[PDB]
Amino acid sequence: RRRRLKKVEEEENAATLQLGQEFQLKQINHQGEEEELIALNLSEARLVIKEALVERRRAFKRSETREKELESIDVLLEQTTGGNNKDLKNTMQYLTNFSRFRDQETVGAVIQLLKSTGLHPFEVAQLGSLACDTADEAKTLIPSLNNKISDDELERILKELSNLETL
Amino acid sequence: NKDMCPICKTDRYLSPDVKFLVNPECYHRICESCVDRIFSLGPAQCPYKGCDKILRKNKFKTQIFDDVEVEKEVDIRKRVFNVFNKTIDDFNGDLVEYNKYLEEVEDIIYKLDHGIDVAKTEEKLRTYEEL
Amino acid sequence: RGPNLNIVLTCPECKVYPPKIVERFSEGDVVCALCGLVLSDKLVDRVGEASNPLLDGNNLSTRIGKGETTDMRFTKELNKAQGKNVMDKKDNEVQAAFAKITMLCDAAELPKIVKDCAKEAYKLCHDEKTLKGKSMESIMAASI
Amino acid sequence: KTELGPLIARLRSDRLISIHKQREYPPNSKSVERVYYYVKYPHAIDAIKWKVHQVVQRLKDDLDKNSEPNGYMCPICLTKYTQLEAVQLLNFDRTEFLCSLCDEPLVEDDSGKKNKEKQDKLNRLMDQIQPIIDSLKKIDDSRIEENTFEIALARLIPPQNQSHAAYTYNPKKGSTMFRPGDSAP
Amino acid sequence: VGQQYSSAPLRTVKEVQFGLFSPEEVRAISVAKIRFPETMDETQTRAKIGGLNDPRLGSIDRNLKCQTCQEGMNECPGHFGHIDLAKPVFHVGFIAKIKKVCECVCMHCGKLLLDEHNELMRQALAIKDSKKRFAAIWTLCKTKMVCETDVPSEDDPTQLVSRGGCGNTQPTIRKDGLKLVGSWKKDRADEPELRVLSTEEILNIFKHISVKDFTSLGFNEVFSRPEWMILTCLPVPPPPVRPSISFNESQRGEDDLTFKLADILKANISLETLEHNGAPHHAIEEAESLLQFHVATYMDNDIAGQPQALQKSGRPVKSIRARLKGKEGRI
Amino acid sequence: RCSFEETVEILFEAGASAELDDCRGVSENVILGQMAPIGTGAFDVMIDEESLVKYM
Amino acid sequence: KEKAIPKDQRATTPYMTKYERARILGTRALQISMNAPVFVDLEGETDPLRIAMKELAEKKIPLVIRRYLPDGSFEDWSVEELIVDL
Amino acid sequence: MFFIKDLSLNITLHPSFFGPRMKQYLKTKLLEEVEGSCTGKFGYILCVLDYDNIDIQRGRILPTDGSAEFNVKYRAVVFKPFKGEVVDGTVVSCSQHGFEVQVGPMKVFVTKHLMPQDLTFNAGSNPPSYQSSEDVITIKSRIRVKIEGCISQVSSIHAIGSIKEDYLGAI
Amino acid sequence: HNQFECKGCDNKIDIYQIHIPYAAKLLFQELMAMNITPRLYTDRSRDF
Ligand SMILES: [Zn+2]
Ligand SMILES: [Zn+2]
Ligand SMILES: [Zn+2]
Ligand SMILES: [Zn+2]
Ligand SMILES: [Zn+2]
Ligand SMILES: [Zn+2]
Repeated sequence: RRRRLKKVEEEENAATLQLGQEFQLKQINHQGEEEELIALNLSEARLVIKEALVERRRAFKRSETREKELESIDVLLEQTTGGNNKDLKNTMQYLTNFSRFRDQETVGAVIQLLKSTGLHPFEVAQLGSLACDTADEAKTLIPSLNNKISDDELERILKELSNLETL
Repeated sequence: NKDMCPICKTDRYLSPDVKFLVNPECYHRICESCVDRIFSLGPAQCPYKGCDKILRKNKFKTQIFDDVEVEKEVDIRKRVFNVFNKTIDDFNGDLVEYNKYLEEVEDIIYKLDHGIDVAKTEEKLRTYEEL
Repeated sequence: RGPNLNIVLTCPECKVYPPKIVERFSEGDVVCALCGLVLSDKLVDRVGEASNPLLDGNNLSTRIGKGETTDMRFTKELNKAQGKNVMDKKDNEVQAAFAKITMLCDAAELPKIVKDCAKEAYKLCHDEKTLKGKSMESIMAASI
Repeated sequence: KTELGPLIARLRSDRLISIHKQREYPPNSKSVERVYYYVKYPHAIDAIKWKVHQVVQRLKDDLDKNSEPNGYMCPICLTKYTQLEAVQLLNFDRTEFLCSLCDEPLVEDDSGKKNKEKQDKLNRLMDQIQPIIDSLKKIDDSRIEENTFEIALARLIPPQNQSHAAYTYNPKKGSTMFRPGDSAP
Repeated sequence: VGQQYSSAPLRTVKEVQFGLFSPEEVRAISVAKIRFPETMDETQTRAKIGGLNDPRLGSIDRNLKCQTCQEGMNECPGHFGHIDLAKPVFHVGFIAKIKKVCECVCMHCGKLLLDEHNELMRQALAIKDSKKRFAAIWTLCKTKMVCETDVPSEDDPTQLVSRGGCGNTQPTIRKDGLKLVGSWKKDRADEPELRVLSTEEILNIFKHISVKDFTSLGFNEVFSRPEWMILTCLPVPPPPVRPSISFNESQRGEDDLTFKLADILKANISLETLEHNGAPHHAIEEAESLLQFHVATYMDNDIAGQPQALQKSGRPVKSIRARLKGKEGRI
Repeated sequence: RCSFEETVEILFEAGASAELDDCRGVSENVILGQMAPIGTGAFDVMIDEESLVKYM
Repeated sequence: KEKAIPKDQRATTPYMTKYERARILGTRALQISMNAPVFVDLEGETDPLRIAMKELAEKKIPLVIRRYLPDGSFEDWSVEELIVDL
Repeated sequence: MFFIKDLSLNITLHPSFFGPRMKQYLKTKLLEEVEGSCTGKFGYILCVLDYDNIDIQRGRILPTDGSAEFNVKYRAVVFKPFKGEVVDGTVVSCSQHGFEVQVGPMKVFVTKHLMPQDLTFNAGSNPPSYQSSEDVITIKSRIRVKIEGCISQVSSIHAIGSIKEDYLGAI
Repeated sequence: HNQFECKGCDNKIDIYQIHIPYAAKLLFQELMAMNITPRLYTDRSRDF
């Protein structure tokens, strides 16, 4: 490491896919191994968070419709989380009310679908998080997609995503 | 209206990097700086005297031809050909029918270009894209 | 017509307003007299110069003089350059008037308070439209 | 002299006029360092071009800035707060923006209606400054040679019959001394 | 009571990197610009805005808050101001270094007088440690009185290899007071020409020196450049550095640093007004010399051969160097 | 070095040369008000969880 | 972690130094005074320093000394395994 | 956006927890000091992944404090906003200055200047709401907001979004 | 308000707090006035 002073840094902006310095595409994990930036859509984040919560509950104990899921999530959260969990409660409620894929089968299908285009993790997460009906809507809501994927492929991918929607 | 943006009057001499873009909605010349400043937040009315047609930043493109009339005609031709697209084999080699079809397509393009029957022509395009 | 920038010491526990405050200078503390809670600690009690903001107002200036080693050329040139200042010229008239007042009072064997009051009166009454055509001798004598 | 002072000083700062000091030895009087004023066309043209570009750029940047949202101001401490900086100071009731130093409601900033005024100013300025642009185009088309005291003396029209100043350039022999900005290509 | 809790991580100082402020860094760091040589307004009730004791620079009173951080006297560390000098001035503590660098580099193009084409200069440049490398380079270069546009090639002395130069004869630089005076030696046909090397000229020459050129001399491209040894923006220390003492609290006393800063501001304003209109070169030179002397005494009031700044009481003015040195100093 | 003599000259030279000080010295740690690496400070005291678990 | 010398090749003295003993006793006394769990039976004691001395005598101080070397490397020595003979 | 990030923290343990079960106290402190917290560098730290395998490094006793500083490496799910990114949320508060949409653990404030001209503020209706010919925006409404600006503090994040662009606003 | 800012560097999440003598702070400020930049860093840049 050499000397360091004021340097010009590219302002963070999703349009240019410049996520900053701590959210680069190429990350290093705690074991020193190289990895790609893990970006999760709303449904994937919901499932991962709930998996971690159930694992935590199992550890401590050892040693459907939107309303029912919301009630179960709230009670499990309060039981298996400590104080100052207002943000986590709001996050769980928002994820449950804004998710489009409920089960691991649907989420895995979405992943195996959207990993074909080879877009940025942020872009694929945006496509899996925002419900778009037309390629123009997707283009306007995700400016970075411009000049990266053709309207034909985008239309087919969006159609399949809408096809495999829950309920 | 020779080498400067009519809105901001940015001369190429003082801005050698200035690049002018065009919008198919009204085909009015405008510089990238004006486009960014006026349409970054969202759609807005065209910044021209006598033009009140809204346009989006994403629709801007680079002018190919130096003649605005020919650019308009060619763009409308592209839009038409994206719908009326047939080959000689489509009529089993019937040159008379193919020629009549080409004449009809040219007449439609002319009508769109000169605004003869905009409503009827657009409805016909919409129907034929379905069929 | 400006930011408050005021600090008021009050005891959070007592809540009494105004509070009874004791300044323990020896212990360097400010303590609530009722409950004993300390409100502020590490209170503070030649490197500078003193001035009277009644006869000179706000005017900070420094002289130039010889040192343990110095060349007369630099002192002379620097004093010459310092003399040719436009902003300081205006107050130099008041300073010269003060000097003449001091000389007159000292030759009159008057107490220090007399000459201080004379200088204050001269400063207060100077730079006004009414006293523009009168001799400086008359002005100084009236002030004295 | 006092009136001439500001004019010469401003023109020298803008580099529309160059200065040249030299020692002159009259045959029957004490020598005196006389000051001559002339125009160095390349430097003057460069200064004019840069200033015109800077003025136009300043107006364009002002237009771009004005196109941005207004902001907020504090009447008491007279502090400006951007929209982003003000969004983090709102009260718990989510009703009004409160200042940090004063804890007082903020007031919306001005410049909302000047959007057209700045564009009008730019439109006026370009039309008024049109001649300079054309002259600069012709100058760029041509090539100009830098002027010097001696070169300018070749076109001299004597001001007075018996002017005390000796309008001659007699450089010292074998003088290797070089002064800043005293040489030309 | 103690100081208020902070959310920033608590760490221990492990390294100290010294350097010189750039004018851009001074302007960026500064929270306010000081343009009035006064301390209080006409009412003597609150500090004048833009004056020496601007409230934005901090507070030295137990009753007032800082207009910048809104913290008390026991928590505000002090915030720096700045004064934009009318003309660049030398740093009193770097005059000798500036003179050595001037003798080492050309005064018309900023290129080292001796390149890697000389064996002695190669040996000098081969020294690892910056201080002794600079000493050797200065010893070799100070005797070169010409830029040597063309130099013999290292393969053989038959042909000459061209190097970037100007062919201008270098001057002999001498230190007269707080000024640098250069003497150019004439040709056969006779006394040498003499003139004062303006601070602006030296600043331009130093700014024309290349990164490698001054890295060889020992200056750091990132933390210390030769151009930064000349002051264009003077930082103004906050009131905590120069507190206003009180004897009976009915009479107000100001620090010697405050007095000197007021003198600097007055001299700068005088020079600006002069050079703005008229002000023949003689008057401009006198004003520039006054400003340089005031800055030099503000940073160090004990300069050999120069007059000392004296207050009305007649005692020498206490400078920052005086505060730092001695058995009773900061260290 | 400035703590002994020629304080201001040494500091100016350090600033000009962009010197880096590693704060390995007692004088540096004294100026910065941190525990110098001398005597009781020449080592770091860390907690032993392996022994904590076995101390009951 | 190339700066951590493995336990099999430690070359420092196996005897606790006076400075190490002083710092260990002071740190343990501070922890005890701040209501830390004591792992040694007390036959009646109120001085944290005396309690720490008892803990050191019985080798019940859960602290490890990280001895530093001039090159930046270090060796970890447990108080239990460090001989107290001074 | 939601990301899985590998983070490191410095936890301080009081001497009162230097018992045979200090690791459990460290894990509890992590769950009480990280979960639900906001950092400018990594966003809102929502959940800690792999709660059974947090990497706890050797602790260092502070010189004078007497506490133990442990370097704890863990993997957590963090929500980091970015300007130019489109999100969906629910309006929680409305006022003349604009409405505040709740997106996960964050709140995006929509200024009036960043709203379409047709939308206007109306305090007559209870609760106060914005009414336009095509749609009405009020509390509990679903709004698609494009983040226009973000200001990140060491322990705070605030964002401003817009709904003027096409295909934004009420969902 | 739990806010930090270093104007000039345009950063708000890279601040550290250190405990030093007020005399040391005064010395550093005096050097800053004298145009010397004592920069305190909490991490090492060169190996022993
Ligand atoms: Zn334009
Ligand atoms: Zn138009
Ligand atoms: Zn009380
Ligand atoms: Zn305010
Ligand atoms: Zn402050
Ligand atoms: Zn040269």
